[PDB]
Amino acid sequence: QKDAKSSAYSSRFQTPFRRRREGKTDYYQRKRLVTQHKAKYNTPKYRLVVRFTNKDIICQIISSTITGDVVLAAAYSHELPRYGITHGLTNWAAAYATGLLIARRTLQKLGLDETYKGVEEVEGEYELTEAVEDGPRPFKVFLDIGLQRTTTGARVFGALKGASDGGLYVPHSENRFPGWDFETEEIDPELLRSYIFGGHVSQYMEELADDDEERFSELFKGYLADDIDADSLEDIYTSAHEAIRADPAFKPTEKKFTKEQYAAESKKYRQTKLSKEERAARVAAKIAALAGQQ
Amino acid sequence: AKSKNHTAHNQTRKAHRNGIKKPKTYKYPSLKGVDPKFRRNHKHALHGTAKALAAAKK
Amino acid sequence: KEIVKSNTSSKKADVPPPSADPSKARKNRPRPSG
Amino acid sequence: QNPMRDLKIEKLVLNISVGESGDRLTRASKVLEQLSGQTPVQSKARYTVRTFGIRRNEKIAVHVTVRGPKAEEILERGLKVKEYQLRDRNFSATGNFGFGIDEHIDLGIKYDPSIGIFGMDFYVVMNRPGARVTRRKRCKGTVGNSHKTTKEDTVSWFKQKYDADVLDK
Amino acid sequence: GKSHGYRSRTRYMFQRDFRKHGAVHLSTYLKVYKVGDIVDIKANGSIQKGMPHKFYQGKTGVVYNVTKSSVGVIINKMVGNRYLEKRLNLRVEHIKHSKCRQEFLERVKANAAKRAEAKAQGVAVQLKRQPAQPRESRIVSTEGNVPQTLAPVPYETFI
Amino acid sequence: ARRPARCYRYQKNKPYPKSRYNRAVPDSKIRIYDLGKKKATVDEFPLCVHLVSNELEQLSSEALEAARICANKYMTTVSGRDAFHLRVRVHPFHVLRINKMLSCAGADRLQQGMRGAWGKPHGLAARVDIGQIIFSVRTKDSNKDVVVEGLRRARYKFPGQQKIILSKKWGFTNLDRPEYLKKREAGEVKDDGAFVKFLSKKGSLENNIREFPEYFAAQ
RNA sequence: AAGCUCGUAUCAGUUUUAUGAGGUAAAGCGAAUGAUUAGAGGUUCCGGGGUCGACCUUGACCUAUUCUCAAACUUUAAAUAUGUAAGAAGUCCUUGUUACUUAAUUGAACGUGGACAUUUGAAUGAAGAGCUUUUAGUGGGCCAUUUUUGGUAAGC
RNA sequence: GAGAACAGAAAUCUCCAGUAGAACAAAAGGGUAAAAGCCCCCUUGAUUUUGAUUUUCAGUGUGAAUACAAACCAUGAAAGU
RNA sequence: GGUUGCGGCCAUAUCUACCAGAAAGCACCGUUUCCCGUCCGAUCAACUGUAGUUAAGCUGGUAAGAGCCUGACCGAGUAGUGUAGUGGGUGACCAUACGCGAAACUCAGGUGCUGCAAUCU
Ligand SMILES: NC[C@@H]1O[C@H](O[C@H]2[C@@H](O)[C@H](O[C@@H]3[C@@H](O)[C@H](N)C[C@H](N)[C@H]3O[C@H]3O[C@H](CO)[C@@H](O)[C@H](O)[C@H]3N)O[C@@H]2CO)[C@H](N)[C@@H](O)[C@@H]1O
Ligand SMILES: NC[C@@H]1O[C@H](O[C@H]2[C@@H](O)[C@H](O[C@@H]3[C@@H](O)[C@H](N)C[C@H](N)[C@H]3O[C@H]3O[C@H](CO)[C@@H](O)[C@H](O)[C@H]3N)O[C@@H]2CO)[C@H](N)[C@@H](O)[C@@H]1O
Ligand SMILES: NC[C@@H]1O[C@H](O[C@H]2[C@@H](O)[C@H](O[C@@H]3[C@@H](O)[C@H](N)C[C@H](N)[C@H]3O[C@H]3O[C@H](CO)[C@@H](O)[C@H](O)[C@H]3N)O[C@@H]2CO)[C@H](N)[C@@H](O)[C@@H]1O
Ligand SMILES: NC[C@@H]1O[C@H](O[C@H]2[C@@H](O)[C@H](O[C@@H]3[C@@H](O)[C@H](N)C[C@H](N)[C@H]3O[C@H]3O[C@H](CO)[C@@H](O)[C@H](O)[C@H]3N)O[C@@H]2CO)[C@H](N)[C@@H](O)[C@@H]1O
Ligand SMILES: NC[C@@H]1O[C@H](O[C@H]2[C@@H](O)[C@H](O[C@@H]3[C@@H](O)[C@H](N)C[C@H](N)[C@H]3O[C@H]3O[C@H](CO)[C@@H](O)[C@H](O)[C@H]3N)O[C@@H]2CO)[C@H](N)[C@@H](O)[C@@H]1O
Ligand SMILES: NC[C@@H]1O[C@H](O[C@H]2[C@@H](O)[C@H](O[C@@H]3[C@@H](O)[C@H](N)C[C@H](N)[C@H]3O[C@H]3O[C@H](CO)[C@@H](O)[C@H](O)[C@H]3N)O[C@@H]2CO)[C@H](N)[C@@H](O)[C@@H]1O
Ligand SMILES: NC[C@@H]1O[C@H](O[C@H]2[C@@H](O)[C@H](O[C@@H]3[C@@H](O)[C@H](N)C[C@H](N)[C@H]3O[C@H]3O[C@H](CO)[C@@H](O)[C@H](O)[C@H]3N)O[C@@H]2CO)[C@H](N)[C@@H](O)[C@@H]1O
Ligand SMILES: [Mg+2]
Ligand SMILES: [Mg+2]
Ligand SMILES: [Mg+2]
Ligand SMILES: [Mg+2]
Ligand SMILES: [Mg+2]
Ligand SMILES: [Mg+2]
Ligand SMILES: [Mg+2]
Ligand SMILES: [Mg+2]
Ligand SMILES: [Mg+2]
Ligand SMILES: [Mg+2]
Ligand SMILES: [Mg+2]
Ligand SMILES: [Mg+2]
Ligand SMILES: [Mg+2]
Ligand SMILES: [Mg+2]
Ligand SMILES: [Mg+2]
Ligand SMILES: [Mg+2]
Ligand SMILES: [Mg+2]
Ligand SMILES: [Mg+2]
Ligand SMILES: [Mg+2]
Ligand SMILES: [Mg+2]
Ligand SMILES: [Mg+2]
Ligand SMILES: [Mg+2]
Ligand SMILES: [Mg+2]
Ligand SMILES: [Mg+2]
Ligand SMILES: [Mg+2]
Ligand SMILES: [Mg+2]
Ligand SMILES: [Mg+2]
Ligand SMILES: [Mg+2]
Ligand SMILES: [Mg+2]
Ligand SMILES: [Mg+2]
Ligand SMILES: [Mg+2]
Ligand SMILES: [Mg+2]
Ligand SMILES: [Mg+2]
Ligand SMILES: [Mg+2]
Ligand SMILES: [Mg+2]
Ligand SMILES: [Mg+2]
Ligand SMILES: [Mg+2]
Ligand SMILES: [Mg+2]
Ligand SMILES: [Mg+2]
Ligand SMILES: [Mg+2]
Ligand SMILES: [Mg+2]
Ligand SMILES: [Mg+2]
Ligand SMILES: [Mg+2]
Ligand SMILES: [Mg+2]
Ligand SMILES: [Mg+2]
Ligand SMILES: [Mg+2]
Ligand SMILES: [Mg+2]
Ligand SMILES: [Mg+2]
Ligand SMILES: [Mg+2]
Ligand SMILES: [Mg+2]
Ligand SMILES: [Mg+2]
Ligand SMILES: [Mg+2]
Ligand SMILES: [Mg+2]
Repeated sequence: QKDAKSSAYSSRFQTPFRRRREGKTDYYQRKRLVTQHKAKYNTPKYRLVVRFTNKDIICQIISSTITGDVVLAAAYSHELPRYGITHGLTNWAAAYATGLLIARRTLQKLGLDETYKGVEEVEGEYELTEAVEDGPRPFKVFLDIGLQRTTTGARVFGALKGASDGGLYVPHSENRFPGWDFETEEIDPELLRSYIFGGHVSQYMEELADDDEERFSELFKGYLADDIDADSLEDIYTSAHEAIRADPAFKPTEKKFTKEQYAAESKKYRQTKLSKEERAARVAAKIAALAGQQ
Repeated sequence: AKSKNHTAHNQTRKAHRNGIKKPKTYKYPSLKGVDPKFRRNHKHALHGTAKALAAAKK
Repeated sequence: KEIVKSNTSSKKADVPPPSADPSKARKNRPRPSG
Repeated sequence: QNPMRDLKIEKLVLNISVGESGDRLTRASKVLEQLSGQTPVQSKARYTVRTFGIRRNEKIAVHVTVRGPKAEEILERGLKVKEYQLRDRNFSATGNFGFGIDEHIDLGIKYDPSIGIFGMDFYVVMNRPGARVTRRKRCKGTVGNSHKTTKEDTVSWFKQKYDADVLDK
Repeated sequence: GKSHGYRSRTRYMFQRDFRKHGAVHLSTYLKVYKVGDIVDIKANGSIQKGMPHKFYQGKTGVVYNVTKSSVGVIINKMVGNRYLEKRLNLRVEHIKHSKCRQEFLERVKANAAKRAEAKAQGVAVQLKRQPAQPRESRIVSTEGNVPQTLAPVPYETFI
Repeated sequence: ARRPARCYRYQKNKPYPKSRYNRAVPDSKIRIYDLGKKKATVDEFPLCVHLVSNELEQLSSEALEAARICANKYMTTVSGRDAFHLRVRVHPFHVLRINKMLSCAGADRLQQGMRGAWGKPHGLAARVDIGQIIFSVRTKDSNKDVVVEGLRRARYKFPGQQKIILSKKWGFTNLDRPEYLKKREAGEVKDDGAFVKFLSKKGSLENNIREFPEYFAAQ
C-alpha cells in the first residue's frame, strides 16, 4: 500500500495468542469458564460447547487439560438424519435435537442415563433437572457460547433447552428464549414449544405456500420431492425425540478406505519444501536473468 | 546542632553474636489462617474417625 | 425521534486538535469577485 | 478469471452538513426521511469552534445509510444531476467514490417551502463479495490483494456502465 | 519528604517482559496446589488483586492454605536476628511451581530402583552423591595432532 | 566568570545531561563539528589522522571550540580551504554545575552556607574515555605533514594527554585501504552523500541488482 | 548472671549440586524513547515568494546512510550479593472417618493396616544441642580500602 | 494517507492503514486492546457480622491493603465477578 | 495427510508480495414470515442448502525479502567484575596475581510443534 511496515514496527510487535489472531477464541471468557475452585482441586470443570457452522451444528461436552482440551462425547446436526431429519439441518429445532442428543448421549456414557430421566413430553415451560433424593446428582455442564452473540431466542439456546431438558444440569434463565416478552418479563411456553418442534419453519411454509409458489418452489424444494407436508413437521421432530432417547449411543461412520489410505492421496496437492542447495541454486540463477542492468 | 542521621554499621556484627537463629520448626504445625469450613468439617472428620477406634479396639 | 450516533474517540478535551491554526492556510481559494 | 468478484454498491450515505443547531438541522433531518424513507441520524459536534458558532456536543449535521435497491436509484438520481461526468478526483484511491450537488430539488423532491433549502454530499462506497470476511465477528479476515476494489478498477466499472466520464485530466 | 509506599521501587521489577503482555495464559489457572507444595513467588503486574509485597519476589515457600482463587504461603523472613514466620495470601498468577524439590523426588525414586539392583545382585550401593573429582591420568595422542607453537603478538594500533 | 578548567577536569559525577528534569542550561560554545570540505567523495580523501585521548576526563565545549578553530585556521590557510575534512568526534553533553556563592552587594553570609548546595548549570563538557578519538581529519595522502601538525597544533588547547595517530583505514570509513580497494573493483561501494553505501548479500535480490549494477558485470 | 531440659538431637557469617529471583556495571541507538554532526536521494510541482505570456532558491515533510549521548532511556545483559531444596517429620500400598468437596468410592485432608537399609541418600566443621528468667552499660561515635551523593575543594 | 454542496487550516461523511504512538480524576511509575479504553443496559459488594494476613513494625498503634468464613444483595444465558 | 469444533505453548506461528490448491469441511452466497438488532438484514437475528462460487477468507509454496527462533574456541576470554600486594604513575589512570565473565558484531542454519474429538480419494 506504501504503508509498508518499518522493521522497527515488525521487530517490536507482540503477536497475540494464535487462537486470537485467527479469531476462534475469546480467552477472557475461557478463563472465566475453564478455571475451577482451588479447594475443589483436580475435579475438572465441564463446558457445553455450542458451535454453528453454516451447514452444521456442533455440540461438544468439554473439560480442560494443560496438554489440550478434552471432550467427553460429541454430537452433530449432521448426525440427526440418522434420527430422521434429512432437511433443515441448522435451525432451532435441530439445535434442540442435537442438544437433546448429547443430553441423552453423554449422560448415558456416565451410567447416569436411567436415573435422571428428563422433562419427558415437553410443555416448553421453564424448568431445570433437579436432584434425586438419596442418589447421584445431575452431571453439571456449563454453556459455552463461543464467539456467539447472545440474543433472546438465539439458535444456540435451543441446544441449551434441549440439553437441559435431557437430564443435564446446564443452568440458565428463560429470558433469552422466544416467549420472554421484554415488557411482560415472564415467558410463554407456547412460542417455545412451538419453536422446539419446528413451529416456526412449518408456519412459514403455510404462509409462503399462499404468497409465492416460485419461492416455495426452491426454498422448500427438499420437502417437495421427499413427500413432506406443512404440519407433518411437528411430528418429524416429535418422532426423532423418541428416536434420540431410544438409541443415544454413538456409532461413527465406517469411513471407507482407512487412515493410512487417505493420507497416501488426500494431500498429494501440497508442495514440498526445498533444501538450501535448491534455494541457493535458484538465487544464483535468478541473478543471471535479472543481471546485465536490466 | 547537627549530628549523625543513620547507619547500618556494626549491626550485622551485633546480629551475629547470638544471632540469626532458625525457624525452629515442629511436626504438626499450627492451623492458623486455614479455610474455616475446612477446619470446621475437619473437626467432625476427626470427631468421627475417633469412634472408629472407639469401636475397633473393643 | 432524535437518534444520535456516538463518538468512538477517547479524547475528552474541548480543544480543537492541533491540525488547525492560522498557519497551514493558503493565500489562494475562489474568493468571489462578483 | 472473474467469476465471483464482479461488483456491487456496499452502501451510499447521503450526508447533509448543517453547521448549526435548531430548525435548519431539524428540518434537514426531515429532508432525509422524505428522501430515502429511512429515518436518519444526526451527529454531535467534535469540538467547539467559536468561528463557526458551534460548541462541542452541539447537534449539527445528519445523514442516512442506504444499500441495495433503494440506493442504486437514488445514486442513479444523482448521476442524472451531474450529468454522467465526474472528475479524476471524486474517486478514492481505496476504490470508493462520491460527489455533491446543491438544492436536492434536482432529483425528484418537490419544493415544500415549509421545509426550506438544503444541499448535500453523495459519497458512496464500493465493495465486492466476501466483504463480510472483514466485517463479521468470528474469524475476521482481510480481503486479499486481488479483490480489494482499486481506484482505476471502480472507474472502469463506472465508465462502462452508466456510460459516464472522467474529467479534469 | 521520603516516599516509602507499598510498591515503591518496583518500576522495573513488576514490569511484564518485552513482548509479553495482556492476559495471562491458562497453564497458570489450570495448575493444582495442595498443602505442602513448595512454590516460588514472582508477582504479575497484569493482576493487581492478591499479589505479593515486593519483598517476597524471588522467595520460595510452602503453601499452608488453599482457598478459592488463592493459596496461603508461609515464608521465612529475617528481622533483626531471627526468622519470623510470614504467611501471604497470594493469587495463582503470582505463584509458580518450584522445580527445586521436583528433582529430589526423581532422585529418591531412582535411588530406590537402584536399591533393587543391590537386592537382586548384591553389589555396593553408592547412593549418596559425590562432588566433582580431580579427574585422572590419561595419554594424549600426538598422532595427527602435533603441538603447534605460539609466541606473543607485537603491539599495533587498529584504528 | 568561567572558573578555570582545573575544577571540572575529572569525571567526578554521573552524566548530568540537559534533559526534561534539567533545563535552562547554556549552549555549547562549539556548534560546528564538521568543517573543511564535508561534501568530498569517499575516494577523494584516502588518508586519515586522529587526535586520540590518552586520559579519562572531561573536555569542555569552550576548549573543544578553540581546538576546532585552531586546527581549521592552520589547516586551511596552509594546505587549502578544501584540502581536508575535519570532524570533531565528541559532543559536550555533560552539564557542569556551579554553586555561585556570589550573589549581590554588599556582603557575604554567615554561616549558611553549604546549605542548599546543589548547583545551577554552568557549562558543558564532553566526558572522554581512554583511547577515544577526539578529532578526525581526512585528506589526500600528500597533505600528511600539514594535517599531522594541524591537530598537533590543536592539542595545546586540550587538558590532558592526547596522541596523533596515523589511521590505517580509508577515509572516514572502516576497511583498511587494501580491503577497501578490494571492494572497489567489485563495485560494492555506492557513493552516498560524503560517504558510501555497501552492497550486502543479505537483502532482497531485486533491489540489490538495481543498486549495484557493476558488481554483477557479472559476479 | 542464674540456670534448666536433654546428650550428639540439631545446627552453620562456608562450599558443592539442583532450582529460583534481580535490571546495576557493561552494552545499544542503520531497536522503542529522548538528545545529537554531516552530507545524498525523493514527493510538495509548493507553505511561500521570484525567474517566465512553468524553471530555480526557501522551508516543510519522506527514503536509505553518517558523527556523538542518557541518574530519573532501553531490546540485550554480567560479576558480586540473594530465596529454596539435598529424606525415617522419607518414598510409597491399602482403605476407615466427615457436616467440606465431586457426575460419582470423584476428591480433599486426617487416620487404620502394610514395602524398603548398608553411602540414611553432597562437602566441611561442630570447642555439645535446645530452653527460660532476670539485669548493667549504651542510645554524641570516628577512621582505612572499596562502591557512592552534595561541594571548585577541605584534616568538609 | 486518499476521497464529498457551500466548507476555507479548522464543521460533517467515507474507506484504507494503525502494538496502543490514545484513554483510564490527579503526581509519577506500573498495568490494560473482542479491555482496565469508548458507548449503552441494569444495579448499590461505597452493605451485615466478626476474626486472620501483608506493608510500616517493637513484629505496638494508626493508615492502606490481601485471602477467607457467615449472612444478605447486584449482575449475566451462564461460568463467574 | 487435508478439514473442522475445543485447545496447550503463544512469531520457527507475525508482516509484505506472488502463485498453487483434488476430496471432504469451512466459508463466501440465496432468503426476509417468524424470535430478534440496527440510520441501514452491512454487523446482529431467523429461514433455507435450495439459486450460484474458489474471487476472497482459509491452507500451502515461493523471496540471495522484513521480522522472529537457533547455533559456534564468530567477535571475546574483549567490556565489566570478585579477591590480592608497602604493584606502577604527580595525578588521571594503569599493569600483574587467583577467579567469574557479557552485549554489539559475524558466520551459519531454521520459519510453528502439538492435544482431545469428528470427518473426508
Ligand atoms: N584564607 C584564610 C581563610 O579564612 C579563615 O578565616 C576567615 C574568617 O573566619 C576571618 O574573619 C573574617 C575577617 O577577617 C574579614 N575581614 C571579615 C569577615 N566577615 C570575617 O569572617 C567572618 O564573616 C564571614 C562572613 O560573614 C563568615 O565566614 C564568618 O562569620 C566569619 N568567618 O578571616 C578570614 C576571611 O577574611 C582563616 N583565616 C583561614 O583558616 C582560612 O583558610
Ligand atoms: N554454589 C551454588 C550457588 O550458591 C548458592 O548455593 C548454596 C550455598 O552456596 C548458599 O549459601 C548461602 C550463602 O551464600 C549466604 N550466607 C546466604 C545463605 N544464608 C546461605 O545459604 C544457606 O544459609 C543458611 C546456612 O548457612 C541456611 O539457613 C539457608 O537455608 C541456606 N540457603 O546456600 C545455597 C543453598 O544451600 C545459591 N543457592 C545459588 O547461587 C547457587 O546454588
Ligand atoms: N537469540 C539467539 C542468539 O542471537 C544472537 O544474535 C543477536 C544479534 O546478532 C541479533 O541482532 C539482529 C541483527 O543480527 C540483525 N542484522 C538486525 C536486527 N535488527 C538485530 O536484532 C536485534 O537487535 C535489534 C536492535 O538492533 C533489536 O530491536 C531486536 O529485537 C534484536 N533481536 O539479535 C540477536 C538476539 O536477539 C546470536 N546470533 C547468537 O548468540 C544466538 O543466535
Ligand atoms: N534530519 C532530517 C530531519 O530531522 C528530523 O528527523 C531526523 C531524526 O529525528 C530521524 O531519525 C530516525 C528516523 O530516520 C527513523 N526512520 C525513525 C526514528 N524514530 C528516528 O529517530 C530519531 O528520533 C529518536 C527519538 O524519537 C532518536 O532516538 C534517534 O536517535 C533519532 N535518529 O530521522 C531524521 C534523520 O536522522 C526531523 N524529525 C525531520 O524534520 C527530518 O527528518
Ligand atoms: N534417625 C532415626 C530416629 O528414630 C527415632 O526413633 C526412636 C524412638 O522414637 C523409639 O522409641 C521407642 C518409643 O517410640 C516407644 N513409644 C517406647 C520405646 N521404649 C522406645 O524405644 C526406645 O527407647 C527405649 C527406652 O530408652 C530403649 O530401650 C529402646 O532401645 C529404644 N528403641 O526408639 C528410637 C530410638 O531407638 C525417632 N523416630 C526419630 O528421632 C528418628 O526417626
Ligand atoms: N471420602 C471417603 C474416603 O474415601 C477414600 O477413597 C476416596 C479416595 O481417597 C480413594 O482414592 C485412593 C486413595 O485413598 C489412596 N490413598 C490412593 C489411591 N491411588 C486412590 O485411588 C484412586 O485412584 C485410583 C487410580 O489411581 C482409582 O481407580 C480409584 O477409583 C481412586 N479412588 O478413592 C476414593 C475416591 O477418590 C477412602 N475410601 C477412605 O479414606 C474414605 O472412605
Ligand atoms: N577519581 C580518582 C579515583 O578513581 C578510581 O577509579 C577506578 C574505578 O573507576 C575503576 O576501578 C575498578 C573498580 O571500580 C572495580 N570495582 C574493580 C576493578 N578491578 C577496578 O579496575 C581498575 O583498577 C584495577 C586495579 O588493579 C586495574 O587493574 C584495572 O585496569 C582498572 N580498570 O577504575 C579506576 C581505577 O583504575 C576510583 N573511583 C577511586 O579510587 C577514585 O575515585
Ligand atoms: Mg464474553
Ligand atoms: Mg453419597
Ligand atoms: Mg438473575
Ligand atoms: Mg432470579
Ligand atoms: Mg540537635
Ligand atoms: Mg562534623
Ligand atoms: Mg544521633
Ligand atoms: Mg534527619
Ligand atoms: Mg547472651
Ligand atoms: Mg524519594
Ligand atoms: Mg523483568
Ligand atoms: Mg529479564
Ligand atoms: Mg481492586
Ligand atoms: Mg578543584
Ligand atoms: Mg560529586
Ligand atoms: Mg547541548
Ligand atoms: Mg533545598
Ligand atoms: Mg568504559
Ligand atoms: Mg594536550
Ligand atoms: Mg543461576
Ligand atoms: Mg537501566
Ligand atoms: Mg534500580
Ligand atoms: Mg552506562
Ligand atoms: Mg546491548
Ligand atoms: Mg516509549
Ligand atoms: Mg510513552
Ligand atoms: Mg535534498
Ligand atoms: Mg544473545
Ligand atoms: Mg470409607
Ligand atoms: Mg565432626
Ligand atoms: Mg538489659
Ligand atoms: Mg535505654
Ligand atoms: Mg549522650
Ligand atoms: Mg570528620
Ligand atoms: Mg581528622
Ligand atoms: Mg592527607
Ligand atoms: Mg501509525
Ligand atoms: Mg511509538
Ligand atoms: Mg474504571
Ligand atoms: Mg498514569
Ligand atoms: Mg504505559
Ligand atoms: Mg496486544
Ligand atoms: Mg454461581
Ligand atoms: Mg446477505
Ligand atoms: Mg448470521
Ligand atoms: Mg484461490
Ligand atoms: Mg529471512
Ligand atoms: Mg532450530
Ligand atoms: Mg597505588
Ligand atoms: Mg583477570
Ligand atoms: Mg559463584
Ligand atoms: Mg558459560
Ligand atoms: Mg509463516
